[PDB]
Amino acid sequence: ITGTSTVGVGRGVLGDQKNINTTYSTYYYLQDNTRGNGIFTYDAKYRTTLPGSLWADADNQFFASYDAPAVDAHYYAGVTYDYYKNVHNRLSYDGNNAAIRSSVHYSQGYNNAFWNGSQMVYGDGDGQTFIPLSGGIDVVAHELTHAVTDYTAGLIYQNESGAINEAISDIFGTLVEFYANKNPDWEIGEDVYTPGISGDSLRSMSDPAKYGDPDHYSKRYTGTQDNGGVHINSGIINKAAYLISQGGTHYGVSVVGIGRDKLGKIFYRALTQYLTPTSNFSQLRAAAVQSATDLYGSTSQEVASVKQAFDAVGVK
Ligand SMILES: N[C@@H](CCCC[NH3+])C(=O)O
Ligand SMILES: [Ca+2]
Ligand SMILES: [Ca+2]
Ligand SMILES: [Ca+2]
Ligand SMILES: [Ca+2]
Ligand SMILES: [Kr]
Ligand SMILES: [Kr]
Ligand SMILES: [Kr]
Ligand SMILES: [Kr]
Ligand SMILES: [Kr]
Ligand SMILES: [Kr]
Ligand SMILES: [Kr]
Ligand SMILES: [Kr]
Ligand SMILES: [Zn+2]
Repeated sequence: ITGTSTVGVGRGVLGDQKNINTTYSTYYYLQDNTRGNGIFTYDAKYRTTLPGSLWADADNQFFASYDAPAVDAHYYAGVTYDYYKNVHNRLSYDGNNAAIRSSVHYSQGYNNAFWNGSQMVYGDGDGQTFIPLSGGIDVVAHELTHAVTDYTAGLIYQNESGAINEAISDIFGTLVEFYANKNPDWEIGEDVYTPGISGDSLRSMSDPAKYGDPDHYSKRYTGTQDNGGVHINSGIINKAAYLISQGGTHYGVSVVGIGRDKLGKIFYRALTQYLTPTSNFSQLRAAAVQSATDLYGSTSQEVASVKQAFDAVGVK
């Protein structure tokens, strides 16, 4: 909508207060004009017609419980935009500041979130498996990273290329969580998953096996459910990325950690310059090795650690 840029205030899903960029024209809208072509947040009103209505509020205060998922979808899309711009010189998901659109209150008791090819969509959860999923910054950034992948490598969402697609979203979802630096970790979705259970998450990058996901190529799922295991076999790549950053010894193979920033640079370069729609795990290893070589040199510690990490998870 055409209007003047304003700053509202509200509370997110977890009860934290934050300021949000809004737009005023009779109503205050969740329309952030400060980032690219805009960040826009919509109300799906418990239905599945998308995007729904651009979020309108009478007084620029967003403290109602119904407001909370919108506040966080809006705010964390902003954080994610800032991450890609400041850390990777990427302007929104298409690199040309495409508008970022999100819808909240999708369906009823919907225990998921997704990128639908055009926008982000967040369920409210059923209150037992999930609370509203935009409450997790790693979730928001995971979903927006699917948009980045779709505009860059274009990894096909099945089998090994799909597992890489998923892992890329977990990796950068996690790196955005560290960037915002509010109790960050190497777990996925812990802030919105099972409110009645402390200390768990949907997936773990540090130990995928904790939730039954493979941490080695020899343990890969080869069946047909979950598009050939895209959320399952992602654990193999998530573990490799974790090892590259943090180091460790895994099935007897020791990896020297090189830290999160370099992990991010190596994988962002692989994603945008080397991976293709059909890339498999072996081809990811090659892309990561060549990316690290480009950035740090063929005899660098960084290249050695990438190789160690993929060795550790049995890839090549
Ligand atoms: N996002 C993952 C986990 C969601 C679990 C929903 N109960 C998937 O779609 O497989
Ligand atoms: Ca209000
Ligand atoms: Ca956290
Ligand atoms: Ca996390
Ligand atoms: Ca929990
Ligand atoms: Kr703001
Ligand atoms: Kr944007
Ligand atoms: Kr949209
Ligand atoms: Kr982005
Ligand atoms: Kr996620
Ligand atoms: Kr939760
Ligand atoms: Kr497994
Ligand atoms: Kr795999
Ligand atoms: Zn995903």
